[PDB]
Amino acid sequence: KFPRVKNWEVGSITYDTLSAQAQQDGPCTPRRCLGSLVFPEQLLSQARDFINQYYSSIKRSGSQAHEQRLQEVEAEVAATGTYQLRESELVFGAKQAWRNAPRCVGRIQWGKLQVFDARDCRSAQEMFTYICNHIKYATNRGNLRSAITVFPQRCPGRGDFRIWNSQLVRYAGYRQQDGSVRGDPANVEITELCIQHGWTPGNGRFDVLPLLLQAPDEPPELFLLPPELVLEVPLEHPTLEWFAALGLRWYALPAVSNMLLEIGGLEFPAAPFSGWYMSTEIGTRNLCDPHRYNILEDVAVCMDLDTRTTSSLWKDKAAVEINVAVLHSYQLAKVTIVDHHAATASFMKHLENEQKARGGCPADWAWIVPPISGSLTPVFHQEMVNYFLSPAFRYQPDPW
Amino acid sequence: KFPRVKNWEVGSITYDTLSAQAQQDGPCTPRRCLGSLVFPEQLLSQARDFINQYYSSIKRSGSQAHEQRLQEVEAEVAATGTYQLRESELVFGAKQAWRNAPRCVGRIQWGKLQVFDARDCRSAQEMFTYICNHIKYATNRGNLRSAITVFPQRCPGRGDFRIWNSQLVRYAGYRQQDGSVRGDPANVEITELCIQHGWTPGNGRFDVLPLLLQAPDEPPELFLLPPELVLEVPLEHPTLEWFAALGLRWYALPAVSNMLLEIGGLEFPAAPFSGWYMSTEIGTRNLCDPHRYNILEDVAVCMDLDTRTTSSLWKDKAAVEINVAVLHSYQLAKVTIVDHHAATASFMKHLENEQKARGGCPADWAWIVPPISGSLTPVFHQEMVNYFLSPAFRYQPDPWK
Ligand code: HEM
Ligand code: HEM
Ligand SMILES: O=c1[nH]c2cc(Cl)ccc2o1
Ligand SMILES: O=c1[nH]c2cc(Cl)ccc2o1
Ligand SMILES: [Zn+2]
Repeated sequence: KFPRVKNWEVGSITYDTLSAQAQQDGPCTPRRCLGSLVFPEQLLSQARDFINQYYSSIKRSGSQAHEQRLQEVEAEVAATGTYQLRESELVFGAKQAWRNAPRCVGRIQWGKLQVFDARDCRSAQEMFTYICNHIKYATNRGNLRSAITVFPQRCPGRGDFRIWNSQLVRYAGYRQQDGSVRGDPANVEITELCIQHGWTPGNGRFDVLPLLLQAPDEPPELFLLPPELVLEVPLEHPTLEWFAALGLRWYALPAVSNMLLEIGGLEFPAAPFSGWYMSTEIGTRNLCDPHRYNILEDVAVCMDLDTRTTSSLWKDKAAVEINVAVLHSYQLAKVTIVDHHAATASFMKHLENEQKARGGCPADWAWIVPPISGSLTPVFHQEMVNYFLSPAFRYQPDPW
Repeated sequence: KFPRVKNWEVGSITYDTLSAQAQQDGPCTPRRCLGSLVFPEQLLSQARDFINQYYSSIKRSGSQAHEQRLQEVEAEVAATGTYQLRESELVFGAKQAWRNAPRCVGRIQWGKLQVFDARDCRSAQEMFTYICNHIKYATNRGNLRSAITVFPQRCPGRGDFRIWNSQLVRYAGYRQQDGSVRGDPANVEITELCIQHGWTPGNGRFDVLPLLLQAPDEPPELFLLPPELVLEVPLEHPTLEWFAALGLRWYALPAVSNMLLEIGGLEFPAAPFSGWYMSTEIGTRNLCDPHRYNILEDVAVCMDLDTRTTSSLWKDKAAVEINVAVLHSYQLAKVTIVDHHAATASFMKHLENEQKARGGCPADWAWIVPPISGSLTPVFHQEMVNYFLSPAFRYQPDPWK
């Protein structure tokens, strides 16, 4: 009945009683595990549950106000086929959507999320204004603050609001003529689209891409992000003087803008959220991934390492220094940053907090474990249970 | 219908059609994934399936010989409740078991495995002779060779054969009087059990544990492995001259001996197998895990690193150097070893070969990806499907419980 979860490092044991209530169903079956894979009555049933979650959170479950709310939403659905949330409910939902994200190692700060109600957004122009205000509040001159901006929900009888970009700030990727790619190869598709929509492209490796904001039943409009608002950090190493001369850099604000927020059967196709970076995400993944910037060999060559064979561990050595550079650079530039050790350690605390709160915590082991030095972090030795709880952040198909 | 598996580095795509033939159920349900957790009529069915696999492997499927074999096993089971495997079947079975091990990144070598038939073993003393011969063959003076020794199967009318030790070679763990442990903390239980059974221990950090072998319905007997049979490697660093002075070492032969072998419904509780080490297992797991030798901090301090803050990545630096020392030490000592980069690269080839052969390959992502530099290896960016295929190696409860 209750999955036994053990920590092998310490030997501590707990039981996940929260998974037995997973609203949705995962891809795994008793026949095979696919955990490593990246990817009106029904509405009323999801709505009732959410409202119940809300009233339970303010210790008012079963009250008259609780019953009224349940009845009021059931009435809106019968009359309009859908319903609207109250400000306090959206705030509550958005927070839970983060708390329930299984692949996020930074959930310890879930409760201090700042939600911005942008359900009154009239068009692409206003949408752009909202995104700019979000970036300003979030960046905060380098002292990053977690936040999310919720745009008008999906509704029958019109299209939805959508931010074509995968993140508010992304570097362009130009298909160089010879097969190669200058800039970020992961952004090749979105870059070519920005160009198709009348954008004058650049020729650099770190060109900040414009935003392709789509309004309901309207073609995507192009908007350029004011340079003074997109904070960036020049990369340098504390002892490798030549590093700075590599011209590497990275933006300060990580902000996913292509995921769908779901709250009580309601879907918000546009709701950009952001926090702060964990060193590995930049130094190891974005900079060292073979299908990304792939700078590992270049740096190793500059470190004068024996790259003639794998046994020397030049890749491991190079990656470490690259990560050191990112941490050193971000701290020097007074920009919020967190190393994988501190991050994973805080997540272990989040697990303890959650076990006492709900009796479990949905977590995807594969994503919680950092890309480098896995077994060196406390989460590696921690067994985890993965399941889908609502509210939640979901992946959605590209608008094109 | 069939699970779509994708590689995010290259962009390639395949569909696991073999998972549909998974013989047994795992712990995951559509409600929640548990892949991160470490842990008569049916007999005939499993046996028939195995015989079909064997005859299909030698291109004799549906032949008189095949049909006769199936009849034999049915007759034997109906008469005794079990059956005798033919020599060639045991060989084929053991190989498949390795082939089907989801948590093994070294399966590219599944076909090259020496098999010792010890089904004639009648005592612990004899069980010891078999083991020593295995170690000698497998060790091969440094040029390690994959091998397995299959002891008498589980049957009605008597107890099972067991090897209480989790590996043929492991270091003792002595609980000091201050909460600390001298030696391998992971071996405190097995160490104490050997002592309780009459063995007077040493007091070092690297004491090879005596073998606790058990014959059917008999108490375990102590057996000391001859030092000349246990090949060890002294650890040193190519540049860090002070590393050698740490007096650290490790054995050459990794040999699991607490697992059960399952072939066509038959269970072999004692079937020790071995291969060779992948550097990270020793450098990262055995020496750096906080619950093992935990030398990470001492090494960092010796490296004169700044252990004050975590942002300096002192842990990461020390781990890399400890791994380099293991690779350097084994290469110098002429003892077979492979780094995580070469091992993972070879496993990517295994996936391809298996995609052509059986149309898929069960793999536990969490175990395949090395304990360090995960994203730097080719397997990290590869989707995998985990499931149970027989023949297979299975975990089993400790004989003293
Ligand atoms: C406090 C700073 C935060 C840190 C350090 C952090 C870190 C991470 C990391 C490391 C991942 C995995 C990314 C990858 O390897 O691809 C992730 C995923 C995720 N995080 Fe957080 N996060 C933070 C804040 C937030 C906030 C404010 C939200 C939402 C309100 C959030 C929502 C998510 C979601 C939905 C995912 C899945 C994204 C995906 O798989 O594409 N995170 N986060
Ligand atoms: C040829 C050299 C070999 C290498 C480098 C290799 C490497 C590995 C590694 C790294 C693990 C995971 C250990 C851990 O993380 O705790 C593993 C597990 C395993 N290997 Fe291989 N292996 C080899 C040979 C073999 C052979 C010869 C067999 C069987 C005939 C085998 C059967 C298995 C099984 C069943 C497991 C799972 C063990 C467990 O769950 O505790 N391996 N191997
Ligand atoms: O390292 C990080 N921090 C992050 C914050 C968000 Cl919202 C998403 C991904 C992240 O990866
Ligand atoms: O690194 C390794 N090599 C191994 C060989 C066997 Cl048989 C088991 C575990 C191993 O871990
Ligand atoms: Zn699963």
